Amino acid sequence: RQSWLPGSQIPAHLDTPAAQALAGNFGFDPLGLGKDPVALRWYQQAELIHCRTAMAGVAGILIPGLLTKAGALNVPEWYDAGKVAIENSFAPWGSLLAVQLFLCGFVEAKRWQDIRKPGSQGEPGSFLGFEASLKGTSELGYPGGPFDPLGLSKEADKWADWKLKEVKNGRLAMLAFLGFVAQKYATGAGPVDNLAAHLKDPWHVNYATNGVSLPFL
Amino acid sequence: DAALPSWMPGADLPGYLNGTLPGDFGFDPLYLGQDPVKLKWYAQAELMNARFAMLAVAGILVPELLSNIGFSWPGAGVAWYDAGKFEYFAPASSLFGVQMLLFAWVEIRRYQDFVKPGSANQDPIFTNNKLPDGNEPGYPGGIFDPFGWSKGDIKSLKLKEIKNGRLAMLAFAGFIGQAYTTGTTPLKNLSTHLADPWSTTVWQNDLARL
Amino acid sequence: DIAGLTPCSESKAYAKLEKKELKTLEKRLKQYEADSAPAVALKATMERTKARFANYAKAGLLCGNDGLPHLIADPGLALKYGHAGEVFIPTFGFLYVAGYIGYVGRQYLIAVKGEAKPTDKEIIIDVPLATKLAWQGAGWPLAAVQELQRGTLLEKEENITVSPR
Amino acid sequence: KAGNWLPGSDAPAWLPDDLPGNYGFDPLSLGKEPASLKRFTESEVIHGRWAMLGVAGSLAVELLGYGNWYDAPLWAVNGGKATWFGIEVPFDLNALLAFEFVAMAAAEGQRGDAGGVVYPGGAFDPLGFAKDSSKSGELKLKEIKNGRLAMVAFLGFVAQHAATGKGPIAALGEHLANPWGANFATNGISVPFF
Ligand code: CLA
Ligand code: CLA
Ligand code: CLA
Ligand code: CLA
Ligand SMILES: CC1=C[C@H](O)CC(C)(C)[C@H]1/C=C/C(C)=C/C=C/C(C)=C/C=C/C=C(C)/C=C/C=C(C)/C=C/C1=C(C)C[C@H](O)CC1(C)C
Ligand SMILES: CC1=C[C@H](O)CC(C)(C)[C@H]1/C=C/C(C)=C/C=C/C(C)=C/C=C/C=C(C)/C=C/C=C(C)/C=C/C1=C(C)C[C@H](O)CC1(C)C
Ligand SMILES: CC1=C(/C=C/C(C)=C/C=C/C(C)=C\C=C\C=C(C)\C=C\C=C(C)\C=C\C2=C(C)C[C@H](O)CC2(C)C)C(C)(C)CCC1
Repeated sequence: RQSWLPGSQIPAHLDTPAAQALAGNFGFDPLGLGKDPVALRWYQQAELIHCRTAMAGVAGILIPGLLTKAGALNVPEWYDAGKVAIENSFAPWGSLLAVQLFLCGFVEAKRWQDIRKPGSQGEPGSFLGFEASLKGTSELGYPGGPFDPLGLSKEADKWADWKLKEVKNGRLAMLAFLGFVAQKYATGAGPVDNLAAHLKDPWHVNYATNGVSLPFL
Repeated sequence: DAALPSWMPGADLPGYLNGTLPGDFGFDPLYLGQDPVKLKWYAQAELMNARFAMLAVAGILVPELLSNIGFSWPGAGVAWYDAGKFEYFAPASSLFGVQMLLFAWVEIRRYQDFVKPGSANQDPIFTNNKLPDGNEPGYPGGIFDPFGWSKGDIKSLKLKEIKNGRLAMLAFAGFIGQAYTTGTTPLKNLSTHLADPWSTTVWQNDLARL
Repeated sequence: DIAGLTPCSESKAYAKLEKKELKTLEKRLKQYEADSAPAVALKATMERTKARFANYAKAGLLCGNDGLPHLIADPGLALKYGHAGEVFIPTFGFLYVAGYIGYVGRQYLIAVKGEAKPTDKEIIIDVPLATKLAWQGAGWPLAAVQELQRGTLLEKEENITVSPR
Repeated sequence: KAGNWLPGSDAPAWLPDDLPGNYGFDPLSLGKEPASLKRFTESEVIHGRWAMLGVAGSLAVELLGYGNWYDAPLWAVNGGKATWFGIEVPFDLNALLAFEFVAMAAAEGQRGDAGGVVYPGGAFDPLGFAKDSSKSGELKLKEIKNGRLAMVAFLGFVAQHAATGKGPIAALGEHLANPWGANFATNGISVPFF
């Protein structure tokens, strides 16, 4: 049993067979927010969505940023790409955000109804015949059909491993984006610039010398 | 856990490496091959990486070896890392697209035979042409072995293949390292080291840049 | 700007008040030495006054005809003219700390209510349980929303005593 | 079955063997339910017929010297009159949308009221090329295959136009003149790094 703190008392709500089936269960819940099974299920869905969104965003920030350091690309910084993209664009940010909110609200409402009732999106005669593929699998937050075209989820032997690689990576991405914000408010440069500046001199270029993270020193 | 050759005489090797795969020496300190499916995938990955590295090392060393002698041809003084920005009959983008389509076809066929052995031995156009029934993933044979070299000691030849592949993989890694540090072609580095090996080592060369 | 007020960085009465405060402090300082404790204390007070006036003007506060800062409590005006730091953010900050305290106290009462003598625990505070609940109360809004959604936050009408009407 | 899309793979059990153009291609399991398979089958046949008409029209209009498929409705963007085979048409964009809407609504309503019929016959087959049901299965396979090829061709038309700017006939001549120098890899948007 892997634990987030060797020797600490793992909470009872995270030791049940239902909670142990979740990917990345390390018994980490000091505030006890997952004591309620319904709340735990809802938070599991929230964590999965956060993991996938953070992975996509951090990838979209790191890969183009790393390619910009070399001569492969010329993508601006993540904190300035919005203005540059909206300058030579066909629509203002408000109209684009409205269209985005409508398109995202439709799929988010369908996902919400599936969370409230699993497999309820497969109601016949409701989505032009595509409702048959809108039914998720036996595990909430892991649907098939149009999603997962390669069919890598059909093999159970690697399934338990695959989920472990999705949550963990996602958690790392969730921290990465957080760092991307903090560094932006502490150095004023991009993440690749901060990485290069730290690699040039780690004993003097870190958060202990930025003058913000340690105001008492 | 047997009399098979080991990478450390006397060490307690893991039990999942029983000598079935070629070149098994019980070398796995990180235990990356604990999962049988992961080990099955890593075997094919090692074979493919080894063969591509062998072709790469041969294609890096042969032009430089022929360039140092009287043999001459269009691309002679160009280094292996400088061959990309060379003037060819077609642009690099077109060649990249053509090779991506061709490699997509052969790689999907290889993957199909990997997930189902013997399911891709039949030629789609010519129904008469086919590979022999007895086959294993990563070892096609048939038209790929027209000389029938596999009819002899397949174990010894497989051991030779995996050993040469590992050596070529390390050689390609060394090519990248030498090109990034010395900034010169590998045979020139070999000649420089052979001129005076006592004063031309990795420690001396790297200390001169510190 | 809002309500006919002017920014404190441009108000003449604001600068006049700053000059008046510095003038009375300097007048009091004129009777002491130059390297004594009252002189250093008065100089520190003067520097604090200058820093306070500069910080209030830098914050973008609106000053009235009296030269004193005026707060904006309307969320629309505060979010539209950059005044959310006056009454909005401190509102949510107080709500978080107040709900924190209330949730921790409620959890302690519910925890000690199932013991042999709850009144004894009410007069003699169980420090380990109180400390554990105080640390676990950081997620009070999420826990409170979950308790409200499950129906365990409130008590039924049949279990609460009432007067004979 | 018509064949195997992936050699060595097993055909899905939800695809009937007598279905025209059944190559066993369904990795996403979209037609798993029988009710969805019927609608998708009719939709695929209708899409193939419309795509065949569209590709034939685009090829004919660009081969006859009357512009490409993209510049056809440009007359109603800057002021002009539509011309069919070099003959002027006095119908403006406003009268075209109304007549097309009424005609298409009536025809599609009549077609949909039959309960999703894919092969009506009778008035739609005056020559009687599919009178016997024995040869009907073979011709249906040709129809679905030509329709799939036309759908792929129309997608290629749109993609190549959005990538280069020229029409399908102009793109074919350029590729025939310089195959290595003119392809999808040299447009500048398909491959970003190169
Ligand atoms: C096929 C393996 C191989 C071989 C034969 C060589 C050979 C050589 N390297 Mg090299 N190298 C290698 C791998 C290899 N390297 C790898 C994997 C890296 C990391 C990326 C490097 C990084 C490197 C640098 C930075 C430098 C060299 C340099 C050199 C040259 C002389 C100094 C030296 O030996 O440094 C020491 C080499 C090593 C510490 C590599 C470790 C030993 C490898 C793994 C071989 C294992 C030995 C094995 C029993 C095989 C023996 C040889 C066999 C063919 C008979 C020399 C000709 C120097 C040079 O370029 O000269 C100007 C130089 O500065 N190498
Ligand atoms: C506690 C009681 C309270 C009171 C008395 C007010 C009073 C006021 N609010 Mg308000 N508001 C409140 C709570 C309150 N608010 C809360 C809890 C929120 C958070 C949801 C908001 C968020 C809010 C916004 C975003 C805005 C106001 C605005 C206003 C002013 C005019 C609009 C109005 O009267 O309709 C009642 C307010 C609402 C129903 C909220 C929606 C805003 C309505 C639709 C009007 C907005 C249209 C336009 C901006 C009107 C001004 C036109 C022109 C002068 C620019 C007005 C003095 C508007 C304003 O003057 O901006 C500076 C403004 O846009 N409020
Ligand atoms: C567990 C502590 C607790 C909690 C959760 C509440 C909660 C509540 N009280 Mg209450 N109250 C408390 C203690 C508490 N009170 C105490 C100790 C007193 C005696 C001074 C009162 C006297 C009181 C009155 C007279 C009224 C309320 C009212 C209310 C309700 C309106 C919100 C409010 O804050 O009013 C204001 C509450 C206060 C001003 C007193 C709060 C005292 C402190 C901040 C609570 C800390 C308690 C304890 C020391 C901390 C736990 C320690 C533990 C971990 C060991 C609300 C549900 C109102 C009501 O009837 O509902 C509509 C009302 O009229 N309370
Ligand atoms: C929208 C047109 C369309 C429709 C409705 C169908 C429907 C069907 N096809 Mg078919 N097919 C099509 C186009 C279409 N196809 C094209 C263009 C090709 C050539 C590549 C094929 C080739 C093909 C083969 C080889 C086979 C089928 C088969 C089938 C049947 C199996 C059920 C199924 O797979 O789910 C239903 C399918 C759908 C509901 C289509 C979903 C549409 C998705 C979203 C398209 C995604 C593509 C993407 C958007 C491309 C645009 C790029 C973007 C950036 C703009 C089914 C009735 C199998 C069969 O048994 O034949 C009877 C089979 O063997 N199809
Ligand atoms: C568990 C627990 C429980 C216990 O009891 C207690 C405690 C301790 C409290 C805990 C913990 C918690 C935590 C840590 C949390 C965190 C989270 C996060 C961070 C998220 C993020 C998350 C994040 C996310 C999603 C993100 C995303 C991102 C994105 C999209 C991006 C985008 C973009 C791009 C691309 C580029 C451009 O240019 C810009 C932009 C537009 C910007
Ligand atoms: C099967 C499946 C299932 C599994 O499971 C999965 C997946 C993979 C998803 C799948 C696949 C899918 C696909 C491929 C799809 C596609 C489709 C298409 C392409 C369509 C088109 C389609 C197309 C179409 C109709 C088209 C049409 C066209 C037209 C009309 C045209 C017209 C015209 C012309 C004449 C010319 C002029 O100048 C203009 C106009 C007037 C404009
Ligand atoms: C979770 C919690 C506690 C429970 C608290 C409960 C049960 C609260 C219930 C409240 C109920 C039933 C109704 C509340 C209605 C609230 C209303 C009508 C207030 C609306 C707000 C308005 C009109 C505007 C406010 C303002 C905004 C947002 C920003 C600025 O403040 C300025 C201003 C005034 C405009 C327990 C158990 C004591 C434990 C501990 C914390």
